Amino acid sequence: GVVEEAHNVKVIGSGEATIVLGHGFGTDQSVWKHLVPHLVDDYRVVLYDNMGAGTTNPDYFDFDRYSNLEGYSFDLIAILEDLKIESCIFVGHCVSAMIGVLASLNRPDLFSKIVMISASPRYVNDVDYQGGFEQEDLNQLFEAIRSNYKAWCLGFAPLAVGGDMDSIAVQEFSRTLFNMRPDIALSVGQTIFQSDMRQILPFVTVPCHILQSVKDLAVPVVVSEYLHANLGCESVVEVIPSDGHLPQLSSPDSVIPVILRHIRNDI
Repeated sequence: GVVEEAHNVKVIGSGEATIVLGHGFGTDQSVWKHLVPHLVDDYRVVLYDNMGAGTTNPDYFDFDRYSNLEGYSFDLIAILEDLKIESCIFVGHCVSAMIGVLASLNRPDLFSKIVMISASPRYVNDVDYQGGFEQEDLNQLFEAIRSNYKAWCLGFAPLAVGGDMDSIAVQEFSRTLFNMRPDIALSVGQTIFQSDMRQILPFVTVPCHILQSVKDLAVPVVVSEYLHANLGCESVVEVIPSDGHLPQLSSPDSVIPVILRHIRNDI
């Protein structure tokens, strides 16, 4: 149907046992390329793209619908309902971790477990919370996006990915970033970076696994500990000895075994 086409939905592999993978800002379902091979023999795997990703039709990007994360959560629930999925393990990268959380508040019955990669409920610092950014840092980022999008993409991609600046992963992310329509990239970047999910964390009821790189430009390690302390569900943290905000793409040898362990084993 239109929902499946519009979000480039793929369903692979075998099982009532179902894993659904949601990607982060600036990438698409291809971020999961090193994980999916190790899931398909044991799970039905669902991949999809967030509306506003470069692989999606910009005519479908509704600036009102996506002015908060709830719009994306409604898309996720829609996909699950369209595919007749009654329960899934949801793996959410970056903003998808919070999209999944929000979807789970509305429909906890649809999720057995959330596995978060590179998640944060809040990026902006305040006097009692370290998110990684001052508002002035974000203001400059948004102005660079507006002023020259390609320049911004080429500078941002090595910082977000980490590691060597000439890596295949840096090149890949630079390409997916620049694939976004500039106005959509700006709008979405503002929505994510200005989001605040902290206050709803006590209401979460689905168990969460909180994974991140020890070095992540957008996610100080204390954020993992904040999620663990404030989520209302059972949770566990594992900080990985990896660099980068898309570590399942750029450092798979160290990262994929950790993700698999948290998918395959319950708290």
